[PDB]
Parts: sequence; C-alpha cells; structure tokens
Amino acid sequence: MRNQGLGSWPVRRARMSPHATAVRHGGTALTYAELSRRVARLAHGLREAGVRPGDRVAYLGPNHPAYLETLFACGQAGAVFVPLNFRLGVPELDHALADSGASVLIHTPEHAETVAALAGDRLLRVPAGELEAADDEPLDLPVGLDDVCLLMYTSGSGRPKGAMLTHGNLTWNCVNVLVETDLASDERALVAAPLFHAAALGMVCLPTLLKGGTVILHSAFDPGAVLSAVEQERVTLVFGVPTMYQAIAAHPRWRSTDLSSLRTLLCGGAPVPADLAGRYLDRGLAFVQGYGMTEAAPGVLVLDRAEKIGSAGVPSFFTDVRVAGPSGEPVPPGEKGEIVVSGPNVMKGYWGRPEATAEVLRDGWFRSGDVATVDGDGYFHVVDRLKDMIISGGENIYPAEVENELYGYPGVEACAVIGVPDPRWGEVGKAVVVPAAGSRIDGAELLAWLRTRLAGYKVPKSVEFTDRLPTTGSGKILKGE
Amino acid sequence: MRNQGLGSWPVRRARMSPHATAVRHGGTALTYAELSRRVARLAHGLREAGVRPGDRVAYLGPNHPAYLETLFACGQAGAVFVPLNFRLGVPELDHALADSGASVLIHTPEHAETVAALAGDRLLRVPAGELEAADDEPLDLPVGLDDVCLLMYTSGSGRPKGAMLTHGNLTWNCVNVLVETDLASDERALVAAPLFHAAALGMVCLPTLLKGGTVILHSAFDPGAVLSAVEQERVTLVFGVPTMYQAIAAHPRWRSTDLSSLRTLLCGGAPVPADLAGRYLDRGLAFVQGYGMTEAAPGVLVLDRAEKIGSAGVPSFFTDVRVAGPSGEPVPPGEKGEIVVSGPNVMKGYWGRPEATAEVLRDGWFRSGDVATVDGDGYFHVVDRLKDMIISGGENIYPAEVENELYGYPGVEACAVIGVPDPRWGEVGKAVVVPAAGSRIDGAELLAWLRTRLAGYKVPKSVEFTDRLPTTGSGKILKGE
Repeated sequence: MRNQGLGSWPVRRARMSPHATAVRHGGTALTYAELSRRVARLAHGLREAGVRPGDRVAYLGPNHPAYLETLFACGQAGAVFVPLNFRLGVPELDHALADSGASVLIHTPEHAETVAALAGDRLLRVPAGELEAADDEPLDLPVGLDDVCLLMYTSGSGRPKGAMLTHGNLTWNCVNVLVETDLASDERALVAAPLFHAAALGMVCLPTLLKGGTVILHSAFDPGAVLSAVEQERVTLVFGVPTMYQAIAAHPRWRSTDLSSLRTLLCGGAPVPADLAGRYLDRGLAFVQGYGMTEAAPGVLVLDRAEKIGSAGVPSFFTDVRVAGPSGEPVPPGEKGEIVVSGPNVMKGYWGRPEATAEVLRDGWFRSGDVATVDGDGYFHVVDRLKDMIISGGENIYPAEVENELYGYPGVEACAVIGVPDPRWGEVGKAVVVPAAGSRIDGAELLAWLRTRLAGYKVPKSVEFTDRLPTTGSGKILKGE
Repeated sequence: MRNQGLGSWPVRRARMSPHATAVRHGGTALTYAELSRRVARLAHGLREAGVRPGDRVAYLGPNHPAYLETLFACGQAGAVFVPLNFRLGVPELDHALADSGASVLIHTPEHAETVAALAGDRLLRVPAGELEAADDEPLDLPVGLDDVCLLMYTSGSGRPKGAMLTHGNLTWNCVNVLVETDLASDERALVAAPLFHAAALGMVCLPTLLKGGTVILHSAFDPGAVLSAVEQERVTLVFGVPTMYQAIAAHPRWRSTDLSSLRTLLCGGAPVPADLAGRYLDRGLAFVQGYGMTEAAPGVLVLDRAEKIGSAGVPSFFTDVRVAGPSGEPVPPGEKGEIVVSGPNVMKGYWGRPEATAEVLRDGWFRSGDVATVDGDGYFHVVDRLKDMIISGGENIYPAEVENELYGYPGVEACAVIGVPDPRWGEVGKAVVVPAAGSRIDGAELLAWLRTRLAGYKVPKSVEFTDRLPTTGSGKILKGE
C-alpha cells in the first residue's frame, strides 16, 4: 500500500472488521466497510473538485461523521485537513483560511450564513455531502509518515499558528495511547469534546477506530444527554476536561444513571480537584489524567489510577520529557524549569512560520511554555504558563499558585492574578475576581486572608471586582485589569 | 532520547511501571525497574568487553531472563543480537557464528561443553552473568528504527540466512499485535515456545513488556507444568503451535485444571484441526490463529475468533498482503498465487546475502514462498510451500493437499508426499508413511482409498513405510525416499 497515512486507515480497518460499527451520530450508524466506501466517494469528489497532493481542505462543523469523512478523504487524496474552530467569528475564520491557504471549505448547514460571509476568493465553499462522487474505489496515492496530515491552529493567546501534525505524529500518538491505556475491540467511546482539538481526536477517536471500536459523536456537550448515552449505549471510554466531568456529576440524573459500563475516563486540561475525584470514586470511577498540547498530537505525560495529587505524571512510552533551564541545560533536582518534549508525536512545525518554529522547536525538542518540577520518582508537576510569570522585586510570582489559594475564599466564582507596573518593584500582582451568587466579598478581608496563605512578595497589592472575566484569557484581563 | 530502538524499552517502561513484575522464571522475579538496571549493567559490561556499534552478540541458552537481558543490553550498546537455535550441533553453531560474525557469545551453563567445542577464533565465549559491570546508568547511543536489532536464522531447508530485523520491524510488529489483539497492563503471558523464533518474541513477549505485563518464561515445554502455571500463576495469554495445545489438552491434568484465567490463546504454524478447536471450545477457549514468518518479524495475517475453517485470515493493520503471479501481477479471483507481504514489519534483508535477498525482496514486497488463494471477503487460504510443488504431466500437485487426505486413513501417524522421476510424466508423487502403534496398514488399500478422495493425477503411484520421518523435513525425505 502506497498510502502510509490516515487516508489508508478506513481501508486497513475494513479488511479486519468490515461489519463492526465504526461511528454513531443521532440516527446514523456506519460500519467500517461503509465508512471506507464513503471516504473513497469523498476522496474522488475532492479530486474532481480540483484537490491535488498538498492542497488544504477545511471543515467547519461540529463533531459529525462529516468531520471523519473529510479527515480520511483528505489523506486519501494526499491533501492536508484543516479542522476549523467552529466558534470563531468571520474575521478569525478568514485569518485561518488565508494562513492555511485552504482551497476547499466543507461545512454543515448551521454555518451556511457564516460561510456566505467569508472572503470566498479562490475558496470552494460547499455543504457536507455535495462533493461525494458515486465511485467508491479507494485511491492509493504515495503518502509518507513525515507528510503533513492536518493543521491545528493554536489559541494565539499573537496570530494563531498552524501546528503541522504529520501522519506519523498522529499515528505514534495512537501507539502511545494503546501502550499506556487498555482499549479493546469492543470499546464504545463517547466524543462530547471537540474533534477540532487534538485531545478528543488523538486520545479517544483515532485510537478507538484503530482498535475497531465504536466512536459515538455528540455535536454538543450536554451533561444530561452524556449520562443517558453512558447507560443506553453502554459507553466504555470518555474524554473530558474537569469542567465537563463537573457538569456531568452536578446533573440531577447523576445519582440514578447506570455508570457500570465505564472502563476508562480520560481527563485532559487542569488537574482534577480532590472533591470531583471523590464524587467519581464514590461510583467506582477514577480518572486517567493526561498532560499534553497540540504540538505533541497531543499526548506527553500520563498519571494513571496509581497516588500523587497535583502531579501531571510520567512520559508516554515513545516520548522523552525533561524540565530544562532557559539554555536547555537540565535543572537541579526539584528546581523549576520549562517542560521540553521530544518524540515521533512532536509536530513538524508551524505552517509557514519557520522563525516562530525555531524559537520553540530545535533538535526535535518542543518548548511547552510550561514551568514545572520533577520529583525523585520522575513525576512532573506543572507550576504555570511561563508567559504569565510576574517579576516583582528580583523574585518570580506564578499567578496560578496565587489563583489556587484565591479559589479557597468564599464567594470567588472566577479569579485571575496579573502583573501591573510598580515604580519600586518593576511589577506587583493585582487580583481580579468575579463574586458568586449574592456574596458580600470585602477586598481588604480577601487580601488579608490571602496574606496568611502565601509568602509576602506573592500577595497581590490590590483586588478589583467584575461580573465577567474574559473566559480564562489572561492578556485580555491585562487590558481591562 | 537518542536510542529509538529496543535497547531503550527497559528505560521507557521503568518510568511508567517501575515496580510491576516484568519477568518471572523459576525463583526469579524482575520488576521493570530491576530489569532496566540489569540491562544497563550488561550494556556497560558488553562495552568494557570491546562491543562497539554494529557488532553482533550471540546468546546460546533457553528461554531465560538472560535472553531478554542480552537482547536489550545489545540494543543499549548499539549492537546486533543473535539468538542462536539452542538445539543445533557444533558445526551448525559454527556456521551461524561465522555468518553473523558474532564477537561475543553468552551461554547458560548446560551449553558449556558445546561452547568449549566451537571455533573460538576471535569470539569471546562467556557464561551468562559474567560480563555485567556494577554501573547501572543506562547508555543513550543514537539508534534509529532502520538500524538492525537482531539476526534470526532461517531453517535453510541451502545454508541458513540471517533475517535482518530492524528495531522498526519488531516495534511495528508489536504495534500490529496491540491493534488486532486485546492486551491490558495486567497481562500474564506464558512463553513456553522458544524466544529464538519470531513468534514467541514478537507476538507475545515484546508486546507484553510494551504493555507493562508479566512474561512467565519456561526453559522447556512440559504440558503438565504449563497447566499448573496457567492455574497457579493465572496466565491470561499463551502462544503455541497446535502440537503444543494438543499435548496440553492430552495431559491427564487437562480435565481438572482451572483455565478460567485465560483470555487469549495465540496459535501459530499449522491451522488448528477442528477436533483440537472442539476440545478447547468445550472449556470456553478459542484460538487467535496467526500466519507469518521470520522475515515479517513475524505477523502477517490474523484469523480472530470470528467462522472460516482452513483460512489464514486477513492482514494486520500496518501490513499489505496479496496473492501474486510469478511476475508480481495480482491473480484472478480465487486462483492460486504466491503470498507477498509489504509493511514496516518486513525485514531489511538477509545478512551479507544481497542476491538471495533480491530474489525474494523487491519494492518492499517479500515473497513468502507460500501458494494461496484469496476469497471475495479478502480471506487468505495457504495451499502449500511453492518449493514442494510436483509437476506431473502438465499439472501442479501440492503435497500438503495429498498429505491432508492421507491423515484421514487409519494408522497413519506421520506422512510426506514427494515427487520422483517418471519417464512418461516428468514427475509423479510417492507417499512415505510412518504407521501407528501396531496397525496392519496395506499400501494397496491405502493407495486405493486415496484414489477415491482425489483427482487421479494427484494420487501418488507408490507408498513406502518407515518408522522415522526426518521431523517434518521434506528434502531430507527426498533423499531417503
């Protein structure tokens, strides 16, 4: 087979488990054999529409069979997939479309208005299901593991950058998942987080398809519908961030839902609060906590069900991970440095941004931008984002640490800690708080309370109260203050 | 990490599951953390003994921790492992040692006499455990996936040829196993077949270590000891050929052994007779039947527990498999051709035999030497070894087919069907039979019976009776006749 990349996967899996259910979405159920024929019809229709090796095909829609059909069809046509963040407005989509140079954009009907409004210069804008030809013979173009499979845009928390994830990057991430996690051929995986992020695509969706399991797609995250799905569909495998597992566990149906089907709860993003882990441990459930990033496709560190709270855990098998000083020199036992990541999961680079790439990727080592320590057992602890650091006097403040304490204080729904100019100290901290449902929060009391919990130099000098904190976007906060 | 190959595996796995039991052998129990330190001590001691990148280190012994220590230590020293067939006599070991150009041979005590008798010119001959240094810091030499990991000698059924299996070859075989088979972190794998063959090493041992399970090594195959091990150790995973599963199922302890622990029975070699599959199905047990060969490291085709008897099954995910005509042209639906194999599991080639390599390996396609057909569901059926074919008149006879019928006939313990010269037809068949415990077998009756079961041209013209058939070695039979 000439196609070594994801384009070939539907063909390889249809030889093994043709009649197993690959994909469920509302009414839809696709076997591996039907997924492969659908992919081949879409690959033919991409080619007939002018798609040639290396061209970019964007997808704007939710979790949906079309997402996967477009991913695999792109690979089979030798093209690069671009999964757009479906919540962006028109100028941000225009920016991702111009940066990627996508020549085709496929969209679901709910996006028809947005899509009409885009700079449609040299872009084929087309509803999902229209390009499909009648020809279902799979193409076998030459595709190597070092060929780009997709462009995944960073937050740009500067302009968003297209992470170039190779066929190899995503393949070896799946290998890491398979080595460190117990998936079987009968897996039933609920994908209620967005496939346009590496976490749901790389940690749950692709590994389940590789294993010949069933991917259950929810277009939207609804804690009620997730609980119903777990017990009606017998879900074995779920991915979320703690906010999702929190909303699931807060829903009134939590108490009476049959959760006995669940084998594996993968948790990405923030670490799990000990209250949430307690609520889940009450029903025989424990989290597999993963750490990683888009540029690692995305798996880097795994903390399995065996007991160090706060820890991000240990390297995935094929990955190498270190805490490095600012010049790459590894740092003294227990001292803070930056997590750096190497391995066959680590991106080729940022699409058409070679200089920005070289600031963060050299000798196959990727600079995470995370400050961390490693203990004597090789367990990693993420302190904060390096860019959020505040230098007050000669000393480093890490907002996340100050923020962690602030969430102890009654009636703090949301908070962020930023640096502000100080004549005397270069920078000092300021806390910025959203108070909860009807709580008399006194700033003097809160600041006093914080002072009893932290070294002096880490205590913000002021607090300001708002009703709205720009999602969790520090830098936007640095404007409003 | 600079070492991408098997040398690095003990280091990668000790970061994840340091205190899990990796290896059990009689009294011995090794955790992953202790395996890694033992490997590093042996890598240092190989280097101190003169081992440099690319040099060959042979191992002569049974299944034993030393086998695995030597494999991984070689990789960590940037060396090539040579697992010698431990039943060979001295001239055959001398031939493998001169062909490989091994500079170090490590052996267990039972082989000390054999080892003293070898052409010890430019070979360090040393008992297991002696080269180990006190330094347990792992080395990190640059090793790529295309670097040779080990030399595995063919039967030479001409001189034996050293299959060059890369770090990549064995890594991707493990990936194929993980994709098509359900292994978990708590696997307990019984290795009672020899690690010097790719089947036990690649299908059971390496995948279990990769998954952080336990490899239980038996130095010898004893059906009684295997049954005891299954129930005392709670074995989840076993590899054998049908002769082994037959001897296990024939042992008097079969009836009363607790077999409830077993999840996966991998069966290599011959297909499983429907009587054997019935005996196993009686105790809730079904075989995962694998087809492959040394040159494929070794996995090619898998027939899972879902129902076509005789079939070798379907391609492993990362492999491509076809039936090809003599000029590589794919063959008409259902017609006989040669199985050809492509993928990242397929060997670099035969060690210092480039011309022999080119006769069987081109464009990443390996000529199996197996005649076969493929049905409309993509399922493969192995007819015979191409080299065993007999051309009688203008027509192809396949001994294995004739042999299959002959085993129907009362009191045929063993049989082989060879070509002999025929003035008129070029070649005709002759059957050669070992009769069972006290059975009056009439050759005229047997030949008549065979004639009622087969096309005329396939019926051997004669039978000859012996007590001993050279193991199952056609070519030796072609001498004795």
